[PDB]
Amino acid sequence: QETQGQAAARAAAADLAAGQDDEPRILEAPAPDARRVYVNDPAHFAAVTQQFVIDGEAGRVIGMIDGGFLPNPVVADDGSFIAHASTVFSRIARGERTDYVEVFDPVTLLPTADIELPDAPRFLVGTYPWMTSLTPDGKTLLFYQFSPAPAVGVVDLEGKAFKRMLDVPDCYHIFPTAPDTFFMHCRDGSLAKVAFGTEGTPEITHTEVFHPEDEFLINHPAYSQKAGRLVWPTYTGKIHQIDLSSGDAKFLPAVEALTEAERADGWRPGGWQQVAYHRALDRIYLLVDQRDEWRHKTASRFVVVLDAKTGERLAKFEMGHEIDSINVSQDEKPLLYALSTGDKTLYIHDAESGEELRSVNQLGHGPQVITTADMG
Amino acid sequence: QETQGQAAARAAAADLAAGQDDEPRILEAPAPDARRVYVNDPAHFAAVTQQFVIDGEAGRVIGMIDGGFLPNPVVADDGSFIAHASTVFSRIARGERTDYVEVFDPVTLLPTADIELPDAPRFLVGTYPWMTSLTPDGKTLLFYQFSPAPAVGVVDLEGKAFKRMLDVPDCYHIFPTAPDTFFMHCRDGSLAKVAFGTEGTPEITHTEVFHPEDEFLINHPAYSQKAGRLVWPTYTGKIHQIDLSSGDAKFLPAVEALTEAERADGWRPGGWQQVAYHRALDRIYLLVDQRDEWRHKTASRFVVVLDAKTGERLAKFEMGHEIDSINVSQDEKPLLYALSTGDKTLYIHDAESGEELRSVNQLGHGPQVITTADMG
Amino acid sequence: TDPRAKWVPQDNDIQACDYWRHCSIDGNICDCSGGSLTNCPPGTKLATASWVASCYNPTDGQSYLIAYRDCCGYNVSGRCPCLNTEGELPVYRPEFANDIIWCFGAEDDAMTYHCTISPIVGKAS
Amino acid sequence: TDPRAKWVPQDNDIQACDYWRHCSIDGNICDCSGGSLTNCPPGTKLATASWVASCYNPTDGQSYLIAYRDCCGYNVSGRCPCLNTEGELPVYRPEFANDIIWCFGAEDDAMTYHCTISPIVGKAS
Amino acid sequence: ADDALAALGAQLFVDPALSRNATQSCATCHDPARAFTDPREGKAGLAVSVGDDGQSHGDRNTPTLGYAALVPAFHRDANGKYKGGQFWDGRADDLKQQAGQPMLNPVEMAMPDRAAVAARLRDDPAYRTGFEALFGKGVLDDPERAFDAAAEALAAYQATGEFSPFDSKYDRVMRGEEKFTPLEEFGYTVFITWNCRLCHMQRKQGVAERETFTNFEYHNIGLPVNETAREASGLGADHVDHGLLARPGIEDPAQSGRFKVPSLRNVAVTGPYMHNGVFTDLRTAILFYNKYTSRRPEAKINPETGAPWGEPEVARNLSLAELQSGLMLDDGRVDALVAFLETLTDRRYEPLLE
Amino acid sequence: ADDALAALGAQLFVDPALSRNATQSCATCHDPARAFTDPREGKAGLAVSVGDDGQSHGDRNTPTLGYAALVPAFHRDANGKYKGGQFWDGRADDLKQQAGQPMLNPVEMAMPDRAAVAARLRDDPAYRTGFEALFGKGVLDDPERAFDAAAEALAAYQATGEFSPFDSKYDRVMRGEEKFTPLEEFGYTVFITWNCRLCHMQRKQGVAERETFTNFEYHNIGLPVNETAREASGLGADHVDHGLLARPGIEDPAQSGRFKVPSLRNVAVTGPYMHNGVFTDLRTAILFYNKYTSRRPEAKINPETGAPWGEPEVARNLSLAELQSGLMLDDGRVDALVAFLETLTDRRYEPLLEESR
Ligand code: HEC
Ligand code: HEC
Ligand code: HEC
Ligand code: HEC
Ligand SMILES: [Ca+2]
Ligand SMILES: [Ca+2]
Ligand code: NA
Ligand code: NA
Ligand code: NA
Repeated sequence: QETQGQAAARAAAADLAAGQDDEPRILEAPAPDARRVYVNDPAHFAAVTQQFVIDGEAGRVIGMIDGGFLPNPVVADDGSFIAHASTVFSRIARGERTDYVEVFDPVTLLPTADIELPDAPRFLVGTYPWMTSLTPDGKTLLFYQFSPAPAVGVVDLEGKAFKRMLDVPDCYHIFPTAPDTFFMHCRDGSLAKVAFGTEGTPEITHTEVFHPEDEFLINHPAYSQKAGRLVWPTYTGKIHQIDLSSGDAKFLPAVEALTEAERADGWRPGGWQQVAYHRALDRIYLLVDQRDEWRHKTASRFVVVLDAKTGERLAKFEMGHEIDSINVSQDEKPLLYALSTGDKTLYIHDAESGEELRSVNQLGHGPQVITTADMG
Repeated sequence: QETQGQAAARAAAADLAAGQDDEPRILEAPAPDARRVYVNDPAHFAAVTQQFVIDGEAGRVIGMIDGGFLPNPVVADDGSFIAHASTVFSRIARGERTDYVEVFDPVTLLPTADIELPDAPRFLVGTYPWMTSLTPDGKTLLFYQFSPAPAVGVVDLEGKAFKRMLDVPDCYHIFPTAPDTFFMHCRDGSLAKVAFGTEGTPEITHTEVFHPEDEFLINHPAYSQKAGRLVWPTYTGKIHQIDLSSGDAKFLPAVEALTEAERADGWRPGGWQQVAYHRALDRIYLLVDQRDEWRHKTASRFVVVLDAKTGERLAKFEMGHEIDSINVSQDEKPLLYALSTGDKTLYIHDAESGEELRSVNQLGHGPQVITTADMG
Repeated sequence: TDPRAKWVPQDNDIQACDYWRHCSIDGNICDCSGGSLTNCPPGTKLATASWVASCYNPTDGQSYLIAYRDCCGYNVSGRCPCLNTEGELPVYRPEFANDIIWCFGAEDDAMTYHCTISPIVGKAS
Repeated sequence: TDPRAKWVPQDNDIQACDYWRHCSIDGNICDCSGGSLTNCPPGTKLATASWVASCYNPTDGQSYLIAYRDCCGYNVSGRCPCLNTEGELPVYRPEFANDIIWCFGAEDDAMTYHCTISPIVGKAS
Repeated sequence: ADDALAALGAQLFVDPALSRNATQSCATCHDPARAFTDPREGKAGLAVSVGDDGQSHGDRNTPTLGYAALVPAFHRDANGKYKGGQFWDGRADDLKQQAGQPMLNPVEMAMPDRAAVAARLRDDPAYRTGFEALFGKGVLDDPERAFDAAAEALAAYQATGEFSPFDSKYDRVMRGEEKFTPLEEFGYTVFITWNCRLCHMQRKQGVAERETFTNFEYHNIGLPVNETAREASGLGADHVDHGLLARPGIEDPAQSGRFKVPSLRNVAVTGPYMHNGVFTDLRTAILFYNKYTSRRPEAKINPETGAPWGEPEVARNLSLAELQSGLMLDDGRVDALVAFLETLTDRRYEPLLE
Repeated sequence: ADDALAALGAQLFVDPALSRNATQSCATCHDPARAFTDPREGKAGLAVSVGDDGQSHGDRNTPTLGYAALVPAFHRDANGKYKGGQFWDGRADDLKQQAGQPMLNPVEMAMPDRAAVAARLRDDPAYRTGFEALFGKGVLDDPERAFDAAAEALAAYQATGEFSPFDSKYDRVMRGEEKFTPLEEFGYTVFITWNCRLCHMQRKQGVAERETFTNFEYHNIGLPVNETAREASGLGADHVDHGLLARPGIEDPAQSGRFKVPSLRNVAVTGPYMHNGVFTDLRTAILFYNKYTSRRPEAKINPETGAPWGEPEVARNLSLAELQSGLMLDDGRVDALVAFLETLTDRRYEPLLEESR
């Protein structure tokens, strides 16, 4: 029951009593592990922002990283570094824009690379985890550009250099599948496969249109790069599952997250990161509550957990708080992270049972995005 | 009775009904006047901060100015411009530091000057108004530097250039009295008068010690530049008044803001800007409350209003909120501005009756400093 | 004040999140930071891009096309934050998407988000 | 909780503003953002300047000199803000003044304020 | 009265007796079967029209007369932008001042003078009775009164519901009588959210009562010379069309190269496009606005020529703030736009869409 | 035993018969009237001491023996900082290993070898009695044993309360028996809030039981060569005093120029200062530190010569992170530190404090 602060008071009292000396210094974060979790606070569009590095087990802040305007955090699944595409201005929110990528050592949190992105090319939007993405080999970072038109930038983290922009058609998001390949989602309801070599137009292949004009897919799908599984909820909780483990898009059976009676009685997904996917457990997690059709970004009080294969509900948790974003650790016996923008608190739940274990409050101004490494 | 957003809904409704066309554009702020008030938000040491420009009569935010790390606001008394000394870093809160002064047009709020300060010379401290100061003619901005030693930086706002550092004794704060002269308060308990040219050792003169080593003078004295009245409370509500209007320090008689019974009952000043001075009324306003002697930066709920000449008490207001900082408009029938860092709200009182009149809320994260122009 | 309930448009206070024109506003109401319903505060730069919405007006029972325009080049106001999403579509339908910082076309290439105005650009449909 | 009441030190929770060593702290407790009672969080830089205070330790009845020191080079943590002023003197006695950003001597000239540590450096007299 | 005035204008409008050789009427160039534009092939294709004399070509594309009656009279508004008037450079104040100019223009109808116009009106018994009943006895004896009254009849004629019927699919949708196709609605959405609606909408905000998809302002959108049209015009290779600056009394250089925002109504059937008919296809016209926004190589090329668009005839006062929107129109939106524009075709010209 | 061994060291300590020419005892250089430092004038003033030959000058200033008993034996700690030892370069492990060195040093007491020292001891019947009672019969006849035994007696004598009485005003103030003057209390506060505490306080944090104002670490603070001393020592114009790197076994080039942090106890009376006796006045030693911090030209000028301090003897491995604090000591704070440092003077030397203030 003793809190982290109280244990700390006792160790300190005892050192003073034992006359134990210790050198004031810069701590190293504990080695990255499965229970590390990263909360990004886009701070309701503030010109600078924070990332919180959290030990999920202890419910303790173990570090922080500063960022600029609407930065896109990325975490290497293997735990060897974290990075972000970020954006600063020479006079707070005004003057010369510098978009840049920084890579960080995940224990000292020091930057290891600072890679300028020419011609201010970042897409500036409410944080969508999959608008910037690491390729599987961590050697490349791909960020989305919207203006003047959809495009994707290719950043070499190995040579620490920006390479070029890829011209693409009218599509969105970036799901890397390989050192030279990623899929995007298009306005026509196809996926586009983009294969980039070193030179020239990439080679672009469309899948079949897989949803209509008036099926609406959220801005925050779950995507497990190691599992190749793109998990895509729509506004009504229809969940598209695309398997990309072969190099080409295999469409899975589309599944439903709420029941026809729940849907009839106004159960809808809603929030920010509405969906988590646990890779080993093959399990979709979805934030839902009773809401109007157009209250789809509001917090939810409940999480439903369904088998990705069958589509059967495995649990429903009453989260006991207004939750905007969820994610899960990728270890066995996973934590379910429930982030409340309003409370600025990460509620860390046992993902199997939904009981609140611990929470970390005071996480910025309007934290939204939870990231975890998938380390095994 | 009718709120400002109700007045706006009604008038938009009517424009719509009459087919009235308007070009969407960038507003101009109304002309600076006596009832304009600036609220700076140090944001509890955040790397970026905001000033809110407020019409005190309507209680309406009419503008904002962005700043960096612990900026010093100044407002030219005649309303012609506002400026701040500010600090930014190349990577949010890390990397190359750039201290700089910006001057803004008070209607368009556009920067009209951006003056670099070489060698990052700003004193980084919780915002004290009188650590950065305009000379009376508005041509010079003087900023305090603490490291490696107390110094004052001279910035030419007319030529838009940094001029030089001036070496000073062990002293603090800068109360300008002339285009080339300011006073500081020294550790030994005197004031130092600093008179400076474009080059050469400044002429430095000390007054006599005006307080014992064990009487403590607060970090936020009120200084009326047009009256040359420096109003310096001590921790006990003892007020030092120094008259600098002859260009030399003349020590006025001390007054006690609290009575002996009140002091016997633990009444003391407390907060941030604990004291305000209305020049035209020659009135001192002090934030006071019952408090232990080492709770001198906590908020207070009472303002005593005393005649600066006699020390007679004229009013004791129950503010009805947790107030950290007060200031007054310098017009006839002044407003008393009562800023709560806790509520992030500026409460606007009639200074005569103490009545609360209106308030402006949501003034950032930790707003602390009120500045009014003295335009009469 | 129940955030999942259907949004109840009123035509009596523009600083409130339930004001009718703000039916797909995301950010802050320019009127609370020195702008007005349809104009930017001083110092900011008005963008030429918008995301549109059709907003039901309780007063004439008519539906109006609102093109939101962002006022840019300042840190976010922090005053009167509002996030509504009537007819708001995902990002691949950007004309109706409101997570996007709609600052394209702003003077000085200002792209930082400060607040949003709500002018009518026509009758809906 | 009465902010105006005499400060009552406790020796049992270093994350609360009444922890005895925080008697003249201003800012944020470093233990709250990845540091500890007397170490800085990763990525920040430890200053060599400090302001002191004599804080009464209710565990031993003895008063100790606490020499605060800032962890610098990061935006303010925002966690566990605290402000105490036991024996805190105005800025002209800077060795006891706690509004100053005591980030001097931090590596890389880091001068931004992230949080503060509370190491003991002496017995008080 | 307003009726009989319009009925008189109606007679004059198709009367070739108001041309020097009596070979040409207003209807010749403003063919009512072609939304009041010129179907006839000339040296420079349909870019410019041929006068009464058989060889003289204009240096501008003959615009539609439909909806021209909705344009305000020329004026500078309180924010300093000139609005309204007639002709592509607004050099006429209104429809009345404009009417008489074609009759006397030697490269058009080429009447020597008002007298020769009145003389032609006196030859027609039907005109003596028509004019006299509206403007009084002997009106046609006096060339000034005759010519002005002819200009009034023409103007009244162009102000009839016949020139501005507001019966396009666009108007019918806005009246709730029908729906747009998905693509038309996308086009409409694109039109109102992208930069087009910054110039091609009557109002800055609110709902326009009779929208004609122009704010009546003057803008230089940076168009190149139409080389064959200019050569046919015979105005020389040195010639610069200064747009609004050419209106007598405009002295302000910021106006050089500025032309009146045409109404987009009927735009689908009045090609070629721009003040000098340089673009044959509507699609090309829309793509032109990508030269300011797209990074892509294809955006610098006129698809009709396969070559770079060319330098603006007037390389200054470009409306850059409106034109450099930061966003490029993809094929999907250019399609959507064509669709939306086509809905601005009046009922009677709906058959002309191929 | 602990009494007798020390008592025997008391005798050796003052015995000039442990030098070649019998002119010099430990007490000659380490004078108990002067806090165990050398009051004698040599060719480099008081900067370096003259040996038994009446001619040889050393290259380093003779340090106090007060409180030297509190210094830990030399070692490398876990952060890779060397700590402890004796001599300015840590080249002796501890008092005992140090004690035989003056004896054999031809620059100091100059006995030719152990056998010669044993033969001296053997001549005094009181040593034969004293040594034999502590170390056994015939100890004086084994030159190794005799020499080791003397070193141990001398080390034990330096560990008595008389070398480290802790009876300075500071000690008395830390007991509550008196108060500091306002000047001293401010000096104390400066000392603990400025960079001095990073080097001149036993511990990084917490409270020392017997504070001697040094962390026992090795730092190059970038002192110039003391020219007159260096000339007197005869080591050559090209010689570099490598500090700790001179300790046999230390190879690390990063240790060049690092000297053991000295106890600031009795500092007021043990001038001149630094390992080479370069600065005469206490205030000068304090003003040196401003050269890393101050922007004023005066900060780069040695007030004692009016000339620049001088290029560091070893321009590398300077303790720049501690030294460059970003804050300059004004003259108030320098006076305050002088007053503070004077409270560190043992009770018996309080009277010497007058002839320097
Ligand atoms: C071919 C030789 C034409 C004949 C015969 C007539 N018009 Fe015309 N019209 C023509 C051109 C080339 C232009 C534009 C020239 C320019 O300088 O911009 C016009 C323009 C008009 C307009 C203004 C339309 C607008 O600005 O949107 C009007 C009102 C107009 N024309 C009417 C008109 C009438 C009434 C005529 C009979 C007298 C007539 N035109 C003859 C081409 C030709
Ligand atoms: C003002 C800055 C404008 C913006 C933005 C857009 N248009 Fe425009 N348009 C404008 C002018 C001044 C003119 C005439 C230019 C000239 O010198 O001739 C035009 C012309 C067109 C046309 C030709 C129509 C005709 O009758 O010839 C079309 C089809 C057109 N414009 C459409 C259009 C679209 C779809 C836009 C958004 C991409 C657009 N314009 C932007 C003024 C301005
Ligand atoms: C003058 C010629 C001396 C006589 C006689 C003795 N010592 Fe000495 N001592 C002397 C110098 C010049 C130095 C420093 C030299 C260096 O290389 O650093 C010393 C040092 C010591 C120390 C170490 C103290 C410390 O590091 O703080 C001790 C313990 C010491 N001296 C004691 C000592 C004894 C026991 C002596 C007689 C046997 C003795 N000294 C003689 C100069 C001289
Ligand atoms: C480590 C970086 C140190 C800091 C910071 C301070 N001092 Fe120091 N001091 C240090 C060393 C290693 C030495 C010996 C240097 C040499 O090679 O000789 C010293 C010496 C002194 C002295 C002279 C002591 C004597 O000769 O017996 C004084 C008076 C002294 N130091 C005081 C002092 C003060 C007042 C400081 C803060 C301003 C301070 N030192 C910082 C190591 C370091
Ligand atoms: Ca045409
Ligand atoms: Ca010495
Ligand atoms: Na002209
Ligand atoms: Na010398
Ligand atoms: Na060595």
